[PDB]
Amino acid sequence: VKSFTFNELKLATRNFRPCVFKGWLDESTLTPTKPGTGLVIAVKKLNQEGFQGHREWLTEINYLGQLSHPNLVKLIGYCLEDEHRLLVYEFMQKGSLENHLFRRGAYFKPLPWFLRVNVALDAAKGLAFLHSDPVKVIYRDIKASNILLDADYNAKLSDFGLYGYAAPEYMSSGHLNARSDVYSFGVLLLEILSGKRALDHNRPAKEENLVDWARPYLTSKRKVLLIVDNRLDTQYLPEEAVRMASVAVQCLSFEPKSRPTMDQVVRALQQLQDNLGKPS
Repeated sequence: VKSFTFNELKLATRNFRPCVFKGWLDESTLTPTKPGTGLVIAVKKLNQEGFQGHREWLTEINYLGQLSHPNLVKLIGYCLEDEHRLLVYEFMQKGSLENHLFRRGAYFKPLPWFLRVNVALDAAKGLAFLHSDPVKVIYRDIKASNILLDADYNAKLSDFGLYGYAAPEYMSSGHLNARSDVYSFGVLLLEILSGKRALDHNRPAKEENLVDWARPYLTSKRKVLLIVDNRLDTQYLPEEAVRMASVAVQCLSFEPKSRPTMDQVVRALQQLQDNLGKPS
């Protein structure tokens, strides 16, 4: 993980031009280049939270630098100067998953079925890596806003430190662990399958929550198919949507110990991805 001067990122990002700032670097030297050339970076401004000291922050940055994974946004560098604290990630060209699922359409086209399966699988692989034994990290913020897409539709978990998807044990007792992440992942799966936001106030009462709106439909295959995004018509085999809904429902089990691990959902979604398009 490289260290940058405030001036280096000052040059790279067109004078910190306006959600955080877009920059450019020469890929070999990691030095500022002219805009539109070389590696595109994203620089994030970080305020000091909890009075964290320089040494603690640098240590956290050090551990984050060890968490390289194809489904986590790559940390390129950082900056620590005159109280300045900046982070340098790879720029994700296609933004967050939100912009590719919801969005007042008519002239907008969301992700097709194959890329929805692939994106779900990618997020699952990142989260499973964070839950793995040599990592032991709880993401806490599994949300469609934090699934970023690159220029080839590769999905990665947004940057993370060391509402709408809340697990039951979190609402009740503030609990937060890997199983909580699993429940939130189930909510995300419902979002991907239906194309509807997890929490919508412009929805009838007792249905403003996506899990609650979907609960009576998650009772049979025929009713499961009723919540599939209608913009996905003819693209999927019914058993594929039923499979994704099944994984989501098992992730959404009320008792945390009934929810599968992220490795297991990775296996399931990987089978779904591997057999996509054919009856198999």
